[PDB]
Amino acid sequence: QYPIINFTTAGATVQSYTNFIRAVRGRLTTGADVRHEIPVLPNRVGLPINQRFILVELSNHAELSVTLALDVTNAYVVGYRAGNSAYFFHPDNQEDAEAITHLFTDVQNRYTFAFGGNYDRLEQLAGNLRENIELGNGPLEEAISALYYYSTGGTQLPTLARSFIICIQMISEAARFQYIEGEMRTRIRYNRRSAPDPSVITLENSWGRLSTAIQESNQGAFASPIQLQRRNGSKFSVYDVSILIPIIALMVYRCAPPP
Repeated sequence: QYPIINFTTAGATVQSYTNFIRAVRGRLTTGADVRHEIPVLPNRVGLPINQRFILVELSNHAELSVTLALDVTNAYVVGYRAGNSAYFFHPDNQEDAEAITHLFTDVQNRYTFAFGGNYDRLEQLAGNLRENIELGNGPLEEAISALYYYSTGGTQLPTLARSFIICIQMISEAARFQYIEGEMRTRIRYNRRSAPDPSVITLENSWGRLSTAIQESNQGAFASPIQLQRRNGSKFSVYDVSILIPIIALMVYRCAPPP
């Protein structure tokens, strides 16, 4: 009963990717929570299990499909299904462990990885940092194949980890940040793969802090500035929500909105 959004790398265009990310955002957020023009994801607290997840079905030119499961509270990729097998990252707590039992319930083989799904752990396993992992339609095409072939032993663990890193940034991070979506649109428009620059990396790393700063702000004004980086690595100071309206598409729930 969880909603499914389809995307294929096969003949992907700027428009088809834009449609996809728009659809993902639409299934992640209700209209219930919008602050300083920026939507907030559902609060985890009291969220019914039947509303907890969305499914992203990825297809490629190789005629292979995988289904990613995303947690609506944070857009986090919690696991995936390929054919007869499902794989889940090590859950943070008992609540999350119970929650994932509601996913891919008719799958023949269920596995939980002994490792968590955060970038730190995935980069360790991949043997490469995000700054050195190329993104684009080509990488995503290849990532879908790598995820598909894992269960049969065709995909090594570093390649699997790399492939998760690709999927997470091109789907979850693009959903969170219009800026990151824009960066992916550009890669697709010119069919040119490239690793994410410091502006992308620092946004990814700052999503929680940015969400909290916006939600705890005084009429939009931050108590403490947040430092980001430009494409060339130079520092950019954020003092206010206003500058982030074109940049951030969705926030994680951090506090209640003030009256």
